[PDB]
Amino acid sequence: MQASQFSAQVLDWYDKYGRKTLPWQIDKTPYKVWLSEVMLQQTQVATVIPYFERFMARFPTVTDLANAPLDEVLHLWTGLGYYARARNLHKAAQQVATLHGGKFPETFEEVAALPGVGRSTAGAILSLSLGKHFPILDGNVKRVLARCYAVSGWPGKKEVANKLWSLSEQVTPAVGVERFNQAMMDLGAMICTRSKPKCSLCPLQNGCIAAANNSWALYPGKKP
Ligand code: SF4
Repeated sequence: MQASQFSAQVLDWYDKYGRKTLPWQIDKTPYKVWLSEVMLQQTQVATVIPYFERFMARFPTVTDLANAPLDEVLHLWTGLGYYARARNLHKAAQQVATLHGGKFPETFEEVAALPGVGRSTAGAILSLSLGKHFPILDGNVKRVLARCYAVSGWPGKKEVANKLWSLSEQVTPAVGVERFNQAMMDLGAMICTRSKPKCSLCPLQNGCIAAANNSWALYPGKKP
């Protein structure tokens, strides 16, 4: 599928069916988007929402989080699992307070330099909170792109990852980047699921190679 067609069909779908009322989407800021992205990395949205609201009430700014004792952060994290995420969250808040005067940095390299924040999470923070023109590539996005364009191979292999990052850059637009990047996460989470994807509900079904061949189980590739 032509990349400009891909982007328009996804945005039209988002306009009518997309999620726009999660707490981190109202009055968005870099701090709220970063916090939600770290919580969502390994945890489902319904479990995260009460933790996100408790963290924003106790720590209204990144400086408040930075100045708090680590044990308090770990106590509030209890139940989210994967506590290396919380240790890195506190260190990244301290780096923003120390290097950036308590205001989130706005360049890709300074955001990716935060502990716990990789290439996709950095692009997510800058695109969703500030409109900057970066793509994302989490597991939801990998699945949609690898099925639509029939990208086989394991994404843990550098050459396969490079191909998926280039495809994501190509289909991600500048106008509407915040809507498109959330829409791709919504599609992978609710429609293009790991088992038995709901192709009849998908705005890419008219050009997707996996749908044409009933071959979604091949994409993305698994580890050998
Ligand atoms: S048509 Fe089916 S396999 Fe293709 S991107 Fe949509 S849900 Fe995934």
